[PDB]
Amino acid sequence: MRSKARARKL
Amino acid sequence: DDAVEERVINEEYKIWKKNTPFLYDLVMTHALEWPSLTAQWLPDVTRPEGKDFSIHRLVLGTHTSDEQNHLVIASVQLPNGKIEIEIKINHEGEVNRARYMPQNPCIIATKTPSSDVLVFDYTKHPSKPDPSGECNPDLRLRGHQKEGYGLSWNPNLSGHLLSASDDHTICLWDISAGKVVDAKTIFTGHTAVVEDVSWHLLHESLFGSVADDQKLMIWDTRSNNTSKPSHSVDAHTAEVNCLSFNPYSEFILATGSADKTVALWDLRNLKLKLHSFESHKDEIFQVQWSPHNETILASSGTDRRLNVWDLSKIGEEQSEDGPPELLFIHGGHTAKISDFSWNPNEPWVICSVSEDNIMQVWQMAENIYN
Repeated sequence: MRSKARARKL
Repeated sequence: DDAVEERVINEEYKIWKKNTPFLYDLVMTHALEWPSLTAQWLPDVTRPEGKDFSIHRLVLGTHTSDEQNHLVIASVQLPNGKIEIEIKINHEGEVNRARYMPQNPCIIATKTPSSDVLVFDYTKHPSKPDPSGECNPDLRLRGHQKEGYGLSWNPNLSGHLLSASDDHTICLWDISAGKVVDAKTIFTGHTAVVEDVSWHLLHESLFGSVADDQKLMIWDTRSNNTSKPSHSVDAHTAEVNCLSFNPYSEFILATGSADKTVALWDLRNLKLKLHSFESHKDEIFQVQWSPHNETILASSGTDRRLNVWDLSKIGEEQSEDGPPELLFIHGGHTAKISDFSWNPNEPWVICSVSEDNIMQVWQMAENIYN
C-alpha cells in the first residue's frame, strides 16, 4: 500500500 | 544523515546531466505546476507537412496539496521541442490513475481518492475549467469502498472496465447502458489491498490482478465463482504493485514488487517463476512491455530509476557492473517515479513522471540497443 508524498507547487 | 542523501542525489544528477549527449538521442525535461501520478500517451500522432517535428499527446493528472485538481491532456512536439497543456478538466481529488478507452480515446477513466471511479469524455468539457471547481464526470462508477490505483479497459470488449482498490476488491463495470453505474461484478479473492489489474490483450474473458497479499491472480469472467480466481500464485516476498501482459507473447507477463524485483511468468506453468530481474534498490511500482520490441520491458519506482530490460540477453557472459539483461538505467529523475508510458508511435521514446513535478520525455541512444 503506497504512501503518496505531500505535493509541492513549482 | 537525512540532508546528506540530498548531496548524493544532487551529485549523481550533475554526472547524469553531463553524460546525456552520449546516453540519449532525446531528453526533454518539463516541470509541471503540480506532480502527476499518472502518464499515458494517447494513440494519435500528427506529422504536419513541411515542419521538422511531430505532435503527440499525453493523459496526465494533478496531485495537489489542498488545491483544485485537474485531469490534463498535454501536447508534446518531438523532432524527426515544446510541451504544452491542451485541456484541464476539474477533478475531485488527485488523479491516482487515468486511462483512455482504446475503442474511443476521448473516453478517460480515472481513479480518485474517494471510492468513485470516474469517466470523462474530454470533448464534452469546456476549454477553460470553471473556477467554481465543480467536478461533473460523465459517469460515476460505484462498487468500491476505498481508493485504488489499478485501472484497465478491455481492448476486446468496448466499455468493459476493471478497477482495483485498497478495499481488497476488483470491480467490473460495463459502461454501455452524469449517472451512477453499479459494478456488474465484484471479485473478492485477494485478502489485502489490490494494487493493479490488467485485461489480457487477446482473450476477452481473462485478466490478472496483483496485491499486497504477495499474490498474482488470474481471473476468468465466465466463471460463476467471484471469490476464487482460476490461478493463484505466490509471486514475490513482498507486496506486488504492478503487472503487464506481453503484447506479442500471449502466455508471458511481468510483475513488479516491493521486493525490488520484476518477475517473469508463463501462464501455463505459474508454479515456476521464469526469471527474476534484479537491480532496483527499492520498491517497484510500474512495469511496462515495449509496444515495439517483444523482448523489451521497463520498470520504475522508489529508487528514482527507470530500468530497461532485454530478455534475450539473459544468460550472456561478462567480465559485474550489472546483469547482462539490464540494457539501460535512466537516472534523470531526482525523486520517486510515479508512472511512465512507452510512446506507441516513436520506438524507444518514454515519458516518465516523478513526485517533484518533473516530466521527462526521453530516448536512449541508438547504439545502446543496436
